[PDB]
Amino acid sequence: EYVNWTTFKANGVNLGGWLVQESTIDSQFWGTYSGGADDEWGLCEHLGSRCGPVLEHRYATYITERDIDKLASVGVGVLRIPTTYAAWIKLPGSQLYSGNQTAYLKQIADYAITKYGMHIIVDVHSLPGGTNGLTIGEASGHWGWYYNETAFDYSMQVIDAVISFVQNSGSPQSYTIEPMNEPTDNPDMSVFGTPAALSDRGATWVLKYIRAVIDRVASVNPNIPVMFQGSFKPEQYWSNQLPADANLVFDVHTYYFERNVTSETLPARLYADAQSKAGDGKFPVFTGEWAIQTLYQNSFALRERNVNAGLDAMYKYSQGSCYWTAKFSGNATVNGQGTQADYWNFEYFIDHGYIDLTRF
Ligand SMILES: *[C@@H]1O[C@H](CO)[C@@H](O)[C@H](O)[C@H]1NC(C)=O
Ligand SMILES: *[C@@H]1O[C@H](CO)[C@@H](O)[C@H](O)[C@H]1NC(C)=O
Ligand SMILES: *[C@@H]1O[C@H](CO)[C@@H](O)[C@H](O)[C@H]1NC(C)=O
Ligand SMILES: *[C@@H]1O[C@H](CO)[C@@H](O)[C@H](O)[C@H]1NC(C)=O
Ligand SMILES: *[C@@H]1O[C@H](CO)[C@@H](O)[C@H](O)[C@H]1NC(C)=O
Repeated sequence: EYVNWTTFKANGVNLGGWLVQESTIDSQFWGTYSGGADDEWGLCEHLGSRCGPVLEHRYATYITERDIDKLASVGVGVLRIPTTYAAWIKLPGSQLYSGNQTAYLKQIADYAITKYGMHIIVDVHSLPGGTNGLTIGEASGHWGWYYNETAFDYSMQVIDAVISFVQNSGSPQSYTIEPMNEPTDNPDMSVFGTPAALSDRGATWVLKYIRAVIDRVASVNPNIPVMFQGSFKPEQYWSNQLPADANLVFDVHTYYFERNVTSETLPARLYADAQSKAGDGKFPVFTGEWAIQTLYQNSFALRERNVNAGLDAMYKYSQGSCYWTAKFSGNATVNGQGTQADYWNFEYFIDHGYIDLTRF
């Protein structure tokens, strides 16, 4: 059956650091191969002709079917899989690597679908020209996507390629298409993650894009849902700019590592945030990214209580959540106990008995 996000709910993880590279998720990989760069773009340019071979090895090893087995053993029902635009098109001028990403995407997705019945969110994290000035949007310092007709044309070709992948998957009812991630045009980094990170001028271009995508997907298969990561606005900001019959679910992201909160007081914040992001009911809401690290006083002991309290909150007020991220080994210190790898690594929660998603 095709998924209807006004009734469907699921709990799962992101597969971060696998087909999109980021410095924080694997400290050992980034130290060895980045050459000092802070984005995937610069890591790849630094490696030159060796970029492909290195990344192809990572695609084959960082996430495998054994990792999927471990996720299923606790009842994970949804995988959010970030990809770069370079997995889908070969953009002239780009320093991101265009290789066999979709071959690994299919092997892993087919397995999670066939063996365990999981749903797959295919996330196009970056778009040609850059959507947010950050590595995840294309490259550090790139905001060239906005108002750029050439970049717009290439972006729709990206979506055409995702549509075909879903249509020829053998199970198109298993996929949700997410055509962008965290678009922002505000250069002040202290306002990232907040509504002011996207101007109204930039929002008109985002709306142009998301309506073009809604129409293009529906023209091929009106049953494939579209997931709109509407930057850091509330769903109510977008809901009256879109026809009610769009097959549309909103993806909101909720983090706490730069907010004045402690591990002790985190559950109150998790419940408040899920309540305020529940939306107006014209379209449903999914919490596609979250994590339990707080800015202050991080506590090993409270990890089990806090991750389970987040799962509770996002399932009660919304359609569920995907943790960031499945596997994480970055060793940056945090305030209080430990490093980020003690709080962003979903595998540790599974391995130490914190997770039983069948209780929902
Ligand atoms: C999803 O369910 C809602 C509520 O019944 C309905 O209005 C909507 O048309 C359904 N989606 C599709 C694609 O039929
Ligand atoms: C973090 O991990 C990297 C990779 O193993 C290592 O080179 C570095 O020394 C570590 N940093 C700290 C502060 O432990
Ligand atoms: C990518 O996949 C194709 C199709 O199997 C294969 O022929 C090619 O050698 C692969 N390239 C790399 C770099 O693995
Ligand atoms: C427009 O987008 C293209 C495609 O990525 C990019 O190469 C170019 O630099 C962009 N132009 C501007 C002015 O940002
Ligand atoms: C964070 O909050 C605590 C109490 O909630 C307050 O004492 C502290 O000053 C705040 N931090 C900053 C930087 O204002």
